[PDB]
Amino acid sequence: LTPNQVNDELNKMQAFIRKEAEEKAKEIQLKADQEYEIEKTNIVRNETNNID
Amino acid sequence: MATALYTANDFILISLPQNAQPVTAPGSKTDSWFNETLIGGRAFVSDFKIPEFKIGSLDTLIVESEELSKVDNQIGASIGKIIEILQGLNETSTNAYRTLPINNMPVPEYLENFQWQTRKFKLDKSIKDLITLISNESSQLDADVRATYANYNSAKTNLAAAERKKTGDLSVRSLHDIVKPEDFVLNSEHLTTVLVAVPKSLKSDFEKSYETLSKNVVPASASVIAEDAEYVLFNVHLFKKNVQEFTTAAREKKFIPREFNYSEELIDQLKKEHDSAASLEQSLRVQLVRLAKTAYVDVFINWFHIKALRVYVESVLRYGLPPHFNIKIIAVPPKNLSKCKSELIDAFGFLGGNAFMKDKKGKINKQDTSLHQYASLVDTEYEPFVMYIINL
Amino acid sequence: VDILNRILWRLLRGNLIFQNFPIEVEKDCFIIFTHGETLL
Repeated sequence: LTPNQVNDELNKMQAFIRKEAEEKAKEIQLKADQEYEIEKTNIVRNETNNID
Repeated sequence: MATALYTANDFILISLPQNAQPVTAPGSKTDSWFNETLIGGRAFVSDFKIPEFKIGSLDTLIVESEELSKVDNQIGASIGKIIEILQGLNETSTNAYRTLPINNMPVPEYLENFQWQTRKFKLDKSIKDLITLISNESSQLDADVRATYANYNSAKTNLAAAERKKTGDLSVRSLHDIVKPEDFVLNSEHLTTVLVAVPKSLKSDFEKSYETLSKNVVPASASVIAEDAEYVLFNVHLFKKNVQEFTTAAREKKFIPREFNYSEELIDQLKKEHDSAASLEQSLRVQLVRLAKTAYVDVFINWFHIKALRVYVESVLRYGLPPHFNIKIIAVPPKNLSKCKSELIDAFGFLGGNAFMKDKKGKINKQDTSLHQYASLVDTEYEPFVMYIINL
Repeated sequence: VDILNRILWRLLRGNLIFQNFPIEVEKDCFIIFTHGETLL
């Protein structure tokens, strides 16, 4: 190929890979907060009714 | 080049990175080049700047392009059928509905003011739901327009059968609009009336024979109540028992009896059938012409929603970053498409490939090969930069 | 080799660096560089 083509195709390539990692990583951590909050409430809620 | 041309303008939708510069005019501006240089300045440029959307991951991205191609082609086809249903109805004859308003704004004027429509399609929603919503709307609308045009064609067929029954050709026809209390007697049961469908030659032959066909045939009843080109339609009154002898005797002479009595319910129901059939075709046709026109606009807004989406996502796949692109809709005057397409390829082609590039022109549609179809779901011939060709 | 090159070029719109090197029935090697995911 041409030098210009190959560097343009390398700069595109890693941009997708970093981007795929950011986008997946956001979903994991966005769900990890919903999970934190829920599970903390559940553990209390079960037990506060027992103390009652 | 064309695919359903009337007098509609043809459009090329292009998108580029914001670092791109033409090589055909070095150091020139992209926006200026499109209006000024491009096919001798007879190029009319309109805005068509598509917003950012929620782009998936890398694996999901392949699957997003595959579906945009398919859905695009469906909507494009389906609209082609709607135009046809109109063309046949004579609601599109010289020109109509390819330049006609699209919510009170003509088709070329509408594309320039088209930038994304926030009618129900949101940018706080996912890409996936945008493809599913738009495509569902497009399919569903086509199916209702198709169901009414089928029903209308059936309805014409019933009416046509009915008019001929009410007068035309005798072979199934019994008259019901030319009744009279004395040319058609049945009030007790002694007398009845038999009608005889007689060829024209045979008209004299009937006037002579009518009395002899059976015994107890009423005098001077034989008169032509109705007449058509092939046949003359007679009434004769006679006694009910004798109707069997009469009919058989009629068929030897080489007449054809048509049996109709003057029962009240008979006369009324045949008459009704003519009327009910005209009223069904009538109501339907008015709703059906209205329904297609209303469908036409909706599937138009929806076709462009996919293309805008399609082009955007593709741009992301081919150039990479920036996610901010310089996007235009260029109105080409009819038959300058091939010359326009080539000029764009020379300038901008280097960006998407310095070896993956060849000269090309126009748009040819085929099922001979899959090459030259410019799509990301089937193998085609790779374009050197993102360019999609719209034929109206 | 050519029909696999054309099918992968029509599947991945661009987005590949396809080579071939003849192995020395006759056969051939290939390198693709599928730049990304979800089509692997």
